Formats: sequence, C-alpha cells, structure tokens
Amino acid sequence: DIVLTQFPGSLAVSLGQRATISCKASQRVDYDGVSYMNWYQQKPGQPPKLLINAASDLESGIPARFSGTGSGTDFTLNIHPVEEEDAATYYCQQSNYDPWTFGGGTKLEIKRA
Amino acid sequence: EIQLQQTGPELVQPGASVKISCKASGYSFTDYIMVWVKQSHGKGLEWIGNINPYHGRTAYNLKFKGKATLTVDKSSSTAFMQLNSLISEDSAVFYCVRKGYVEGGGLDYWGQGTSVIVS
Repeated sequence: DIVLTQFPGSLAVSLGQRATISCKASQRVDYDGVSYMNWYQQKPGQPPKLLINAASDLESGIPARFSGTGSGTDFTLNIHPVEEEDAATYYCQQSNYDPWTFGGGTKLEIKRA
Repeated sequence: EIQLQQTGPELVQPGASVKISCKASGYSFTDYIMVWVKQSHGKGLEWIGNINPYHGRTAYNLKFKGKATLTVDKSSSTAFMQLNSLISEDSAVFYCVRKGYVEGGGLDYWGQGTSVIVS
C-alpha cells in the first residue's frame, strides 16, 4: 500500500509567519491530472476537520490562509500567515489506492512572547 | 448539515466483543460510503475499512481484517461496526466518517467518536 510520511513531526512558527508541512507518498497518487491528497486538522479533544481535498481544493468555510500544492509523490500544506487558532495537528491522507492511508501527522506550535 | 451520531462509551472485558453504531442524517444514506477509523490514544489515525451502504459492499484494511466487521441498516440509516477478540491494545477512539465517492472524494463529515476501553 502507499505509505505517507510527514515531516517534521513537530513545528514551531511565529505569528504572522509561514508554516510549511510536508507529506511524502511512497507511490504516486495521481490519476488523470488529479492528485488524490487530502488534508485534515485535529485539535485536542476533537474529531478531525477537512481542510483541503484533491490536493488544492479548499473546503468551504476554511480561511484562505491555508493552501495545498504538489503532485506525484510530493505534497505540502501552507499556512501563511499563521494565527493562534492554527495551533493543532495536521494529517495528510491519500485516496488513490486501497487501503486508504494517513500520514503520521505534524503538530504545529505558535511562538509568541 | 450532515450528522453522524455515534453510540456512547464502552468498557469491555478482554476476549469479548463490542458493537458500536453511528446514525446518519442530512443526506441520502446510500449515496456515500461510510469509513471507519481508529484513533488510538495520543497518536495518528488508522483506517479500518469502508462499506457501501447501498449493496452492503465492504473493503477492509488488512491489519483489521478479522477483527472488525462493518454493517449497515438502510431503514434506520445506521452503520454499525463490530470488534471481536478484544484486547488491551484495541483500547482507542473509533470514528465513522462519510466519504463522497461520487461527489468529490473527501471524507467530509466525521462523527464525534466512540471511546472503547478494554480492561
């Protein structure tokens, strides 16, 4: 099965700065120019929340400071500028083949005074 | 608004089996597949398997083959999952999430989750 690997596992970024979260697939998750990579956000004590589907489509209601890019086996989630409510854990997930798989997740921390 | 009401918390003794559920609403139940996920304590998620509620079709992650069985009941729009041979390591949170195969390919709405404790 296609394994997803997220780097790093923890990240600390300053308010107003850019956070870049990477996700590597073991095999290509492309099909017809459509990358089947999704991104979810999970805050403590809460179920995961969908942010982007199909690599770069922002789900409605999600702030435009979030964006996703990539194709083939390399994908990134970008948050710029990062805000305080963005402290959470982020997971990538592919839907190209079975079984469906998620990356290990990356915890984002905000640096303040 | 799509709604995924899951069953409540469970404490189970090793060797036996629970049978959580998850009632859907807010869309036609048979239009989308129901996928299940094990969110073990303090870690990342694990896919368990999906089911097409229309024909009952099913596909599992192999690490959970033989442990979890997915079923559905259309008349009451509920997807239930059963876990057997339960053991200390099965202690975790289990979510049911809806997947839009013919809508755009996203697991759009998750349920709040069920906490199973084996002990």
